[PDB]
Amino acid sequence: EVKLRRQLEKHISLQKIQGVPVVALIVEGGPNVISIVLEYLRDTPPVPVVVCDGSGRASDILAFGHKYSSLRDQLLVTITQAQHLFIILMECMKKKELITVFRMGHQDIDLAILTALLKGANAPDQLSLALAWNRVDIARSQIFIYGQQWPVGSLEQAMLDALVLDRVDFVKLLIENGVSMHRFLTISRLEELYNTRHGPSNTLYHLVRDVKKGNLPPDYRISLIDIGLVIEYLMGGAYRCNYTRKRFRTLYHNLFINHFPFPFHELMVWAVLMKRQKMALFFWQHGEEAMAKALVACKLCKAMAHEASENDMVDDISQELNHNSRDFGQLAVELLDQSYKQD
Amino acid sequence: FYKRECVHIQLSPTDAFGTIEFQGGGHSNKAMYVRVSFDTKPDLLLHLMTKEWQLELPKLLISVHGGLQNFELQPKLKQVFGKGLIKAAMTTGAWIFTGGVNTGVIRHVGDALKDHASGKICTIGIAPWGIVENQEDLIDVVRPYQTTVLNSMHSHFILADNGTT
Repeated sequence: EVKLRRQLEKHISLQKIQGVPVVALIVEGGPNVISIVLEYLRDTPPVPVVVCDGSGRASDILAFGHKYSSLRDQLLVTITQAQHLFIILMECMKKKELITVFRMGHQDIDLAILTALLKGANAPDQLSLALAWNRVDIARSQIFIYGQQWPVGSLEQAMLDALVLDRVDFVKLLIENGVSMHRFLTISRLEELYNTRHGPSNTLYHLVRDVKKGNLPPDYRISLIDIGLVIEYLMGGAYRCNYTRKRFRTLYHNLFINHFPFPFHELMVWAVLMKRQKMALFFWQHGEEAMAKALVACKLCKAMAHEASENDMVDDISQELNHNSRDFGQLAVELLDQSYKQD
Repeated sequence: FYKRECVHIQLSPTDAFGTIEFQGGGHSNKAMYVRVSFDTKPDLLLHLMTKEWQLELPKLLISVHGGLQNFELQPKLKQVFGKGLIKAAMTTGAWIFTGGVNTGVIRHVGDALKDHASGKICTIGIAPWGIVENQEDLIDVVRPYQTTVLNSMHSHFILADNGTT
């Protein structure tokens, strides 16, 4: 039973993620708990353990950690029994650094767990784990420290992975940490962002299939000319798309310096296209000539809602129509009022 | 006119005299930038700050000196220090002379100013030309200067031609 549970847990932890972390919590307990601590440390290097205020075996391990490496007499009094306890206590004190310590500093249990996991895992890996957990606080307090190695080139990949997900606050943290979209964004990165199916579902594929009006491969790669065509369809008459232009077409043919002068505009367009409200609002906050793109977003969301209502679709259009375009319109109106007030 | 009037260094003529906007963080923080020589003409600097950059003479002037070493700042001390400095600068509408190098106490000062900015305090950052992260980047035109680099918060930057760093 116990052996089977331990074997199953160890096997599961080996599954690729990199590796799923494991943390053990102990609340007092008998000497079997101490032997289990020793066995867990021996079995795998990543076997962090957190001590609890509960009196018992946890108290003995906490005392051993505090003593680190009179005391022997006190341990014997607390405990042949003393020798048996010391046989495990020596290992516990020797490896006390790996084992986490809890007391009544580090009051927050969640913070203690996060710190213990970060220490045990042994910072691209720490940042990736924090992003996976969806906890900006731990990354800011723990993942971000002076003198961090931060290998060149991995941070951009992490930024792209975060953009794929809906971790808006993580994007804000990276931007405030010095991660600049101005140079990071590239044509291939934007194409991958558009084509990726990870994250919340979007109806762009339906629109593309409608626009081309021709047989298309299943899950065919979506290019920027196609998205430009879809933008033309939804926006309305005239207003030729910047993507469907001769100079951009020449650039696209040559590429397949590939960095857009106004990346915020394209990022806002992508976010609105894939139905991500918070990202759209943030990119509206930080971009330039905000009112124009706010009006564009209002128009485009209204067009999307109408198109969805026309054929098939679900009730989500009701959520969009008057609560996505409407919000952008109200924002534009407020900005106009403020500008008129100032001058 | 400044390039002909001011020569920055044996000896080298003119050079620099170009503002750079630090569009690295949330705030671009556009600022002036001029690289004067080790020898300075008080009239030249006074006219450039008052007239060329259109800055009114302040009723108060502050010169701040601190170590270049980077050390952690005490929380209790810093909490009062930043708030008091920001309040005094805003009330006086005064120029603040500080080191142009981000590293050191200046860093905390700039951060405190940033945390208390969002008054348009007209600071003045003076640092050696050699300490600049990318001296050649400045080369008068707007320069990106992506965020050792100088602090972005400080405005009306001046520098000295110290040659070797």
